[PDB]
Amino acid sequence: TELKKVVALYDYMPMNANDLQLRKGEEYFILEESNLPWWRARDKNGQEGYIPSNYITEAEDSIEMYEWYSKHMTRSQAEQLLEGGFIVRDYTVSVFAKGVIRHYVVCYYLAEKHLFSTIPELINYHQHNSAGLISRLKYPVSKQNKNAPSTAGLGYGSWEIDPKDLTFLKELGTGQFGVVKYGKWRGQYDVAIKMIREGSMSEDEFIEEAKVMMNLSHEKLVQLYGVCTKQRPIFIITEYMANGCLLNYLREMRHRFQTQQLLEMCKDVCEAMEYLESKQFLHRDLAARNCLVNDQGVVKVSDFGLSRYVLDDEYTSSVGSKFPVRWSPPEVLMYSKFSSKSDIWAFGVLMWEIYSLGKMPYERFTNSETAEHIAQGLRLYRPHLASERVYTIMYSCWHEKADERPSFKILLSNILDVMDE
Amino acid sequence: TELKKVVALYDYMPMNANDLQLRKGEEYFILEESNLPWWRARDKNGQEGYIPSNYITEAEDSIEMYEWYSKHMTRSQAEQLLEGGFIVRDYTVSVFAKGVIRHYVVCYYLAEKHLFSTIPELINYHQHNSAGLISRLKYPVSKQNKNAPSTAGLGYGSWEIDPKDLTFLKELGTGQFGVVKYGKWRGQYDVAIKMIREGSMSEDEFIEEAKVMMNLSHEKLVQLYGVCTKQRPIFIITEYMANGCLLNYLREMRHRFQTQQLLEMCKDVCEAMEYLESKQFLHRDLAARNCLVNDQGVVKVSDFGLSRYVLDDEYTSSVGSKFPVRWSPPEVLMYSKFSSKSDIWAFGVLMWEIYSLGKMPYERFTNSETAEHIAQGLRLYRPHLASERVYTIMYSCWHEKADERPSFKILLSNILDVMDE
Ligand SMILES: [Au+]
Ligand SMILES: [Au+]
Ligand SMILES: [Au+]
Ligand SMILES: [Au+]
Repeated sequence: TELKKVVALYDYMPMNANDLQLRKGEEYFILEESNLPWWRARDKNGQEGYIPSNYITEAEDSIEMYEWYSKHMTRSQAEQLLEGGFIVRDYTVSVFAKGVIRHYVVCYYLAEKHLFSTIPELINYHQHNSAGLISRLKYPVSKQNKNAPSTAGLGYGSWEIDPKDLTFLKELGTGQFGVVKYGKWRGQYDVAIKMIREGSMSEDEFIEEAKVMMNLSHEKLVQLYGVCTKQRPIFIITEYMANGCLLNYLREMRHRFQTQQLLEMCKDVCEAMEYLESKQFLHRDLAARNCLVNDQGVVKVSDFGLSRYVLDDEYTSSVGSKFPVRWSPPEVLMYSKFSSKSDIWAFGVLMWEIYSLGKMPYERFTNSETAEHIAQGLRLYRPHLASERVYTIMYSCWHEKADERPSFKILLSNILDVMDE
Repeated sequence: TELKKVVALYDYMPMNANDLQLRKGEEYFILEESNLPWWRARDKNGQEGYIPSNYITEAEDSIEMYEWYSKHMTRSQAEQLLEGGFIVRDYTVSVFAKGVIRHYVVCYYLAEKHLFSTIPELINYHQHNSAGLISRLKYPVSKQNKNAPSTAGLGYGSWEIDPKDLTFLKELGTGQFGVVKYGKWRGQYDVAIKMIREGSMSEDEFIEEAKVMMNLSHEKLVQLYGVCTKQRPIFIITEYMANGCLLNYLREMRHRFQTQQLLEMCKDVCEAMEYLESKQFLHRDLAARNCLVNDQGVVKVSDFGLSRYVLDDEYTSSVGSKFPVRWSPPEVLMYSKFSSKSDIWAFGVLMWEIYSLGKMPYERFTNSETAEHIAQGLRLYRPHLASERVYTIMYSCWHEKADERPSFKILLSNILDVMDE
């Protein structure tokens, strides 16, 4: 069929009339191959004759041809011969530097790569050369709504909020302590203002401890901006969450999210609970009703610690008619022993709330019924939207022994893990 | 001591008179650090005030700052947002391509490298960018005396050599068969011309088998160019070796080489013996006296097979007074059984010759004495210039059992191995 092509490695002047002249670099076609050291070839012009089979290589870009390459010339010999002057040998690329020689083994690639000290250096490189990537880095992707974080206070050193700077724009809700209205502070920044009905809380004890809660800053943690004592009944001012509480969101705003966003809702809360855990600050009543959702769908936890200052015994007492029994572990129901682990238990139930899109935990049971059955070993079943792995996480929160339950550090790790899928 | 420097990740307008204005990208100096969410900072202008500690990063080029970076935005979310448009996330570089997204894990380096299909591609790349190498490839190293290989014949299809084309330039030596003169063929190419005294060889048998030896081409193999029958006594024409035989070179040309070049002398011969082995062609009398050295110090083997056609019984007979007893294994001395293994044995002795700079093997002993002692188990001691590893190689050639001796393939491998050091 087709003729085998070769390249002349060396010049060859014909020694007689049988010979064909070879010119280095030029290409020739074999008419007759053989174990013999002479082959019958054809010039690129059509001229024919015999050429030394050792003076030629095979068809595509072989190696003996180019400048550098030096077969089996030892490392020592290559060093004697050898800024940036190089050669390749049996592979290995040897280079002269300042005087010294650097050797790089070729396995086609060296072995190592560009060793950048920082990510920005890496990015700067591939913005100039694709060097192995699918395309040169050309355009960094945007974030239409960047949004700055929350400041621990509305300016430095201001717990007191002057209601002259508060414009009551819209009523939004009606929390357990009073009417939650929405407004701008100094007619610029959005702020949620929560009325506290008199008698609801022991103001003196609460407000003094709000000073601490002020200095609790975290991106997934509904920022407490301040309070006002002059205007009574009082008013705690907090970060504005445009989509209201998570429970109502899970139930009445289902068109606003996909089931693949649920795990992220858990992650958001978990990041927040890790923070409160690190500050050894117990939330005391973690539940979907106490998480809020902002304009961008981010879930943040609110009303953390707030139950310590509720005067209504029916909320505080573990035997009370409105106590969060359905979110409470056995140790809280039996001996009112709150701890990080009680928050973790609550989180498990909160995870369940999220994945059942806001269904009431143990909805068939009474609070005392739930208490008894939990204590026996009744655990919330897997919601349909929760995968085996996700359920394993929320279930771990419900271990009857407190110290055997994960930490929010651990849970956060586990959640980011399945998010990968 | 020195003030801690930071960069503003976001703008911050002062909300009151305690606050210091932050401008994204600009740098600020901390006067007071703290677990509190507000830090006391200093403008690059000297202005002071409090800034949100969450609005700033630490001193050197952190990460949240640049365009791309997106913290913990899952692979799926990054895909929805995302030719060559990119972002970096927790690391991983995600890139848009044509539409599809390619993900590269950053461990700072990706994981892989430029994957070239050929060495010439590799070299072409680093000639433009040093990309991790000590310097960009700039200048390929030279080879002053390149020199073309040997052609199996002086032109295609010419065993017969017309002595009218031969210019007898200089006498050189005086081989066992006759005077070796040096000359140019057609007053151009250098050629060695070896006179064959009449009666020395059985010409008819030899010359006919020289036709085969003609088509034995190898770079470390003294090329047999041709013969002439018309002029008698005859004349075999061969490749010209300017430095004569290796034995005399090892003894009288010691100023011309270093001991580090010895292993290369062995390698050269071994490459040649591998070739003759592959062509199942026995050398029959391998020894330093039968190797030649060219102008560039390269050692090549000559007179291969030639002993089959020597008429003098005292050379051929294993009991003869001039038989190569000192280079012969037991099986050759006892039963005249030549094979590849007999050549390997000879090579071992040749290695010894080289590393004792041409000393006579068993010089104290007579040929019959050597024969007896070899047969008992006397082996040549390690010469001082031979390392333990080199000696191990030449020693392997001397195993009393033939089939237990290495092949020239194996030996070649072993020699290139210690050459590395
Ligand atoms: Au107020
Ligand atoms: Au149930
Ligand atoms: Au002649
Ligand atoms: Au000895």
